[PDB]
Amino acid sequence: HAPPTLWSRVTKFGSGWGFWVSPTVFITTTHVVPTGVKEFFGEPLSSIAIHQAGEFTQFRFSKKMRPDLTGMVLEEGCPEGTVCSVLIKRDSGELLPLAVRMGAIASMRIQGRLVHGQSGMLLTGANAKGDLGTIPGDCGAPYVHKRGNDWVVCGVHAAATKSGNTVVCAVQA
Ligand SMILES: *[C@@H](O)[C@@H]1CCC(=O)NCCn2cc(nn2)C[C@H](NC(=O)OCc2ccccc2)C(=O)N[C@@H](CC2CCCCC2)C(=O)N1
Repeated sequence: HAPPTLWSRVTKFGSGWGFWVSPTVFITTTHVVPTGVKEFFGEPLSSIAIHQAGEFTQFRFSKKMRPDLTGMVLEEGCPEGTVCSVLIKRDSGELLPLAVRMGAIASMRIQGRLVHGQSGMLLTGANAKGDLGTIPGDCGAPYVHKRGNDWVVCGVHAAATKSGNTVVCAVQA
């Protein structure tokens, strides 16, 4: 199970969520980012290094924003067949992890936008029956997996079919 400190990195952002990889690095899905703003988390644009492509957005803040956190490994997707957890939070603070089996990393077009991403299949047998990943507010949620005693983040939720049975996370190139 993703531990409490890992969930504490999942942060409401724009029209979805993002995730603190370290005290200075925040990741999210590009389409959830607010536009026309002068700051993120109170920090001026001039103090943030932005790197975004293919629906993956990274912010690197000049100041330590979340010094409570260790830096963890961010990878460009994961090996095919990895089971990830998508760390979906809801507005109440309820935690709703979504288990997904990952498939190929590829560049694909979704609603006319380039997504550099990794597809995956919802695991019906590892999830409670109910709309995880299939509402706009769930985009940006991180895809994580445990490697040894360490958690790795490898993408951010970007897309899913109507049913939610097939998902895509954006990945950092
Ligand atoms: C977070 O903003 C959204 C999470 C997905 C979601 O809520 N899905 C349920 C509703 N829905 C959306 C779509 N269809 N149903 C459109 C699109 N999904 C899609 O194209 O699936 C087919 C598919 C094709 C190839 C590979 C995998 C699946 C989708 O999810 N769109 C996405 C917004 C776009 C915005 C512009 C950049 C890329 C994502 C979305 O609704 N995400």
